[PDB]
Formats: sequence, structure tokens, C-alpha cells
Amino acid sequence: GYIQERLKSLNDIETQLCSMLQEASQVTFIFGELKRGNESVKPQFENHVKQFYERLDKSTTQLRKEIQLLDENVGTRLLPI
Amino acid sequence: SNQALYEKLEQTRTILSVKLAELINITTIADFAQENSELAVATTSVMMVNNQTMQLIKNVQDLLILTRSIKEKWLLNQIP
Repeated sequence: GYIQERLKSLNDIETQLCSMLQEASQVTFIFGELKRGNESVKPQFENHVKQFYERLDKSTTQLRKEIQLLDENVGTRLLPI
Repeated sequence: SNQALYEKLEQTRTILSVKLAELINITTIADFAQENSELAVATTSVMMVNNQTMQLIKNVQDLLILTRSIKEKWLLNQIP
């Protein structure tokens, strides 16, 4: 159903947000490595920073669409207030 | 009341991008004895990055609260 689709999109967003948190932990742990003089993980540092951004952009964009869809469904699938 | 959802979203994205940009600006360079010991520059940088991460976590949390509220509107206000 339509509502099933919305919930699955929303669950998908929850997954993206968890992935973002995973990136943040990696960025953090890798910084500690760089500061200790382990320069070997510098490319991964830059990659995880870039991914956090890409994920921020994608998840917030999908969220904005979901809010729009709520608004369009007032009176049709969703009770007014 | 949905306008409030848009505005919360904009504000949270705004903060996340600022906090990430701040994190990007913390020197990654690898690590007068008294000065060195008092300022503890290398330690301070690690603390700064972790402080950014604490806030990245907090603000991602806010994105989850928003997502849940959208889920609940569908679950609760659908026409039977």
C-alpha cells in the first residue's frame, strides 16, 4: 500500500542516519590515528568526511520530500486537524 | 504544523554542515617544555574533534526524531 511505501522510505532514512553515525565514529577514530603520526589512514579520513556530507545531503533531501508528501495527503489519506 | 517540520529540518542540516566544516578545519598534523605542557596542543585537537562528533551525534539524533514524527503521523492519522 501507499502508507507501506511511506514507512519503508522512512525506515530507509533511518538506515542512512545510522550510516552517518558510523562515518562520524570512523572520522573520529581516524583523526586520533593521524594525530599520533599514522598518516596511512589520511585517504580514508578524507573519504569518510566526504561520505558524511553525501549522506547528509541525501537523507535531508529525502526527508524534505517526505514532509512534502505529508502535506499533500492532508484530506486524502490523512485526517485534517 | 508541517511548516515546523520543514524549519526543524533546515536548522538541523544547517548545524550539521557547520559542525562538519568546523571539524574539517582542525589541523590533522601529527603531534619550551612548560608551554608545550600547559597548552597541550595535540591533546586539545583530539578533544576538539571529539567535541564536534558529540554534536554530530546529537544533531543526527534530531534528524531521527523528525523521521519518527513523520512515521507516527502516517501510523496514527491515516483514514481507516
